[PDB]
Amino acid sequence: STCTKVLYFTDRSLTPFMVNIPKRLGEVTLKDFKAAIDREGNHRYHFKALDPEFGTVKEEVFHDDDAIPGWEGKIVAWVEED
Amino acid sequence: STCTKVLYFTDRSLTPFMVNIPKRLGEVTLKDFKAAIDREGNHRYHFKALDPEFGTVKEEVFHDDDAIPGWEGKIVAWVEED
Amino acid sequence: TCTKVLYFTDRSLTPFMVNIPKRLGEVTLKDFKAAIDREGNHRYHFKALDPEFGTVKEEVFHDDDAIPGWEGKIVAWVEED
Amino acid sequence: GSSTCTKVLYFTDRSLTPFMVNIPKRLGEVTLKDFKAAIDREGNHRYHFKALDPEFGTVKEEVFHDDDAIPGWEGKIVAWVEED
Amino acid sequence: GSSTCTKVLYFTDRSLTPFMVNIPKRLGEVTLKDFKAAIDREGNHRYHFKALDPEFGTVKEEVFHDDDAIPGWEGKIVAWVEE
Amino acid sequence: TCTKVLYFTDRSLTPFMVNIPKRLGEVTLKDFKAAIDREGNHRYHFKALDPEFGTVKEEVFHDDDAIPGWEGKIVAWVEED
Amino acid sequence: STCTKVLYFTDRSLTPFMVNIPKRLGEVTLKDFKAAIDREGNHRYHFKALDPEFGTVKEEVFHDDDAIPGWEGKIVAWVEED
Repeated sequence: STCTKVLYFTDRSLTPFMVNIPKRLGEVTLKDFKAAIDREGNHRYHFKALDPEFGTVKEEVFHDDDAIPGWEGKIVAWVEED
Repeated sequence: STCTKVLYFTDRSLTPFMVNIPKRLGEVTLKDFKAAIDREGNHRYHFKALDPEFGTVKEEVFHDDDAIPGWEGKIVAWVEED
Repeated sequence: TCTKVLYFTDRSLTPFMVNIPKRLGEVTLKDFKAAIDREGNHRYHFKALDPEFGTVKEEVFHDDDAIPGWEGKIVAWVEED
Repeated sequence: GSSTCTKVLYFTDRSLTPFMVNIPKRLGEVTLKDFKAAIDREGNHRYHFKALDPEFGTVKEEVFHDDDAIPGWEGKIVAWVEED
Repeated sequence: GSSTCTKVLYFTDRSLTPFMVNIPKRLGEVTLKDFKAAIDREGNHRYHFKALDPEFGTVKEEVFHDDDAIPGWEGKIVAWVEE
Repeated sequence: TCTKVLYFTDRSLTPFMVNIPKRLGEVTLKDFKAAIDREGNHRYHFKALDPEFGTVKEEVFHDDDAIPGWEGKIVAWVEED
Repeated sequence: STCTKVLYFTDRSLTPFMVNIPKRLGEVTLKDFKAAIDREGNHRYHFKALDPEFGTVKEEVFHDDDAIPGWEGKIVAWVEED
């Protein structure tokens, strides 16, 4: 529980990918994520998140310094080429 | 041109493959495609297609007599074990 | 008893197969690295069956991390970088 | 590089070691026939080349016609030769 | 033609042209020891063989145990002998 | 209707050449052995053009086996096992 | 140093040959090599080389002027009749 399980989808494959990031769920920022998958160019990023009021939601994050929202102690993401 | 540029992904590499088929975009069928890269093993086939309504879509093709949908004069495909 | 390993490289197009003495649960990345004997700064991916998510290509980095199996065998991709 | 010739690195199912040759023509000039002629292939084969596709990025492109020009990757030609 | 012997083709770093020998045993019968004994290895090498895998297809399988049966490809044995 | 034989030996850096009255397809290992008339234990290799893999140094040991030719001739290497 | 150890294989013997060339590793050219083993001589020449890009590789050289790549202080070569 010192690390975070990351599952992400790419339009480059129909089978998802899974990596583990050193930092803990609350600690992980977009930059950490970007660095984690060694993305080729620049893209759009979405994350399965549990919004308190409106419920489950696919949240997009931009600034590398923003923390990634988790879903059940893990991070679920979609990577769109953009 | 008297040829269509084909880019396809396989589970056997994260780097895509590229071949050129003598037929033109509208002319190319699934059989042409199969013959082009896949005479032996049976797979599921998906193609990046521009749907005039809902935007980009990954269309699966079925009929051997059916035509392969193009995306920007090219064919982009995913080949899966199934 | 031992583990059947099938891996792909940017150097063959045709996969490689080796057998590691340790059993599926026992095999760590270091065991794998040592097994393939290539001098490299590589990335490693493995076909894995995650309880919650199902089929997935998992990347591993610690040498002391145990390699996930798929059907009592290990299926891997070795990238350059 | 560069300009008189082209560095060619190819893999064969016949060797676990890659091979390296240098072709007189420059990167843009080299055709498949030039390549074929270069490595004394004894039989029909399939040929793949590491190429940088503007849009879709890195890719292993197969070439068929002896006249078509071989795509380069960082000034070198990187190829795979299959017994097919 | 003949089927109680096995055609063996192997590559070495010692020649850019492959070698060919015939082993008295049949494809299923041939073990690594049989192979070693055959091409008269001088000591220690790594051995790879072109093999047809069930789900995985054509694959270069490495074998270690003398008593292991060498996998065939198209009724012959195709091998690489590394240092 | 005979066969030109060129062979190399570890006791001469100059190859040897003999002619065997049999024709290419007819010549066996025994014919070859007899031809060189050297009583001893040896390994024999022959330049051959295999229909499948092409140019190759094939080893033979069944005396009753036909020697593979290379362009209407026989090219051989003689060692000591 | 003062001279380079050369080991070469021929279709003339299943046994390799060894000669020593006066020049040093970096200095030795193909012409030097040809001259060294009484290049009849116009054949194909290959050399075990340590390429920093792709590691161990059998490099072919064919102009008399080009300098022979070494492998661990020595030269390892294959001479084919071509």
